[PDB]
This record gives sequence, structure tokens and C-alpha cells, in this order.
Amino acid sequence: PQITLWKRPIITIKIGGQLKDVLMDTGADDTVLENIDLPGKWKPKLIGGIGGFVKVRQYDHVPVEVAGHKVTTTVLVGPTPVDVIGRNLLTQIGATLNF
Amino acid sequence: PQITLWKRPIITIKIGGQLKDVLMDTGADDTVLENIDLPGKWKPKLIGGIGGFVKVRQYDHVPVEVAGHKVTTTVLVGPTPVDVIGRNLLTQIGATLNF
Ligand SMILES: CC(C)CN(C[C@@H](O)[C@H](Cc1ccccc1)NC(=O)O[C@H]1CO[C@H]2OCC[C@H]21)S(=O)(=O)c1ccc(N)cc1
Repeated sequence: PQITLWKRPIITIKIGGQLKDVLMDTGADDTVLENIDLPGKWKPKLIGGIGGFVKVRQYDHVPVEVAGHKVTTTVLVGPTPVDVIGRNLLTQIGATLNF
Repeated sequence: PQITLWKRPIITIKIGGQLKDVLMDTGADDTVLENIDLPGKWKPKLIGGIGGFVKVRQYDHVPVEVAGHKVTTTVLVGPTPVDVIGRNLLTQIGATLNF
């Protein structure tokens, strides 16, 4: 699809067996969601948001389906006011910003 | 132009007689810049992100130039660690996401 930006660019992905609505965020390096149920081990990561640096859980090799592509990706889980998919996943699906 | 996302999408904008490097950010509802003095009246706003709320000043109808287009636009000014242009300005220049 080609999406204009008058509305927030939200799409539905499948992650850890669940459908989740997520904002496509070109200013995010990483994909971050709050309070999702992902199995297995994780490591601590510190990310810097607009308000400061925040501790999150980093899950590697997570199967996601986005825009009908099935990939594996890194997913961070932690306090965020919006569940976002960042450039790590947007590049995986070949997304571009056009103008 | 068509920008892939393996890199952060950083463009220059001319504003307030300054040249600033800004992230083109589909996750930001509105542009926010840290180090800049803009003339005139403004209204206080809180914006919400990772790490909590940030207090900003909202300036309306600010002349800027980005991607070769002169427009007037809403600019938020406050202590963001990274300057971004948001969907308000991206829509004024016809930016879209494609995947
Ligand atoms: C979290 C989003 C809903 C909102 N943010 C825009 C977002 O693109 C920020 C923009 C951003 C970028 C860098 C530093 C601060 C803010 N990126 C961000 O927080 O990304 C985090 C996830 O990946 C990591 O890589 C970058 C920081 C981490 S935001 O900066 O809080 C923001 C909120 C409201 C407005 N009007 C403008 C910006």
C-alpha cells in the first residue's frame, strides 16, 4: 500500500500468536510494545525516548507477520505510551518514505 | 524521492534563519525542536512519549523550508534529545509510507 499521513499510520501485525495494532514509526530505531506475552529468555536494554532513558526487555528472533510477510525480528517490551514498529521491522518489509 | 529505512531519515530544515537536522518521523504527531528561539506568542502543551511527558511551547504559522518547499507550520519547542518533524509537516510536503 501507499499510505498518506493525515491519519496515524497504524497497521495490524501478528506477534506471539496475537494480533496487535501498531504505529509505523520512522523515528523509532526499534519495535516497542507494552505488556505482551512473549515466551523465553530476554536481555535488558536501555532505550532513549523523548522523556529519557527507559529499561525494556529485548526478545530476539520473534516471529511476526506484517503486511503479509512472515519474518523474525527483535522486539522490545516495556513502558511505552504507544505500541510502535520501528525501522528494524519496517526495513524487513521494504518500507520506504516517499515525497 | 524514495528513502529506504535502514538509516535514520535525517533531512535539513530552514527555520528561524537556522539550518537544523531533523528526523522525518511518521510516529510524531507534530514537529518538535529543542534548541531554537522563535518570535512571538505561544501556548503550553504536554507531549507524550517513551520516558513520559515533555513540556513544550506550541508556535503556530512558523515559516519553514523543507525538501525545497516553503510553508508555514506548527512547531513545538522543548527539551527533546532529538529534533523531529512530524506528520503535520510531512503531510504539508506530501510524504507517504510505502510497503
Ligand atoms: C513514541 C512515539 C509514539 C512518539 N515519539 C516519536 C518517536 O518516533 C520517537 C522519536 C525520538 C527519537 C530519538 C530520541 C527521542 C525521540 N522515537 C522513539 O521514541 O524511539 C524509541 C524506540 O526506538 C528507539 O530509537 C529512537 C529512540 C527509541 S516522541 O518523540 O515521543 C513525540 C511525541 C509527540 C510529538 N508531537 C513528537 C514526538
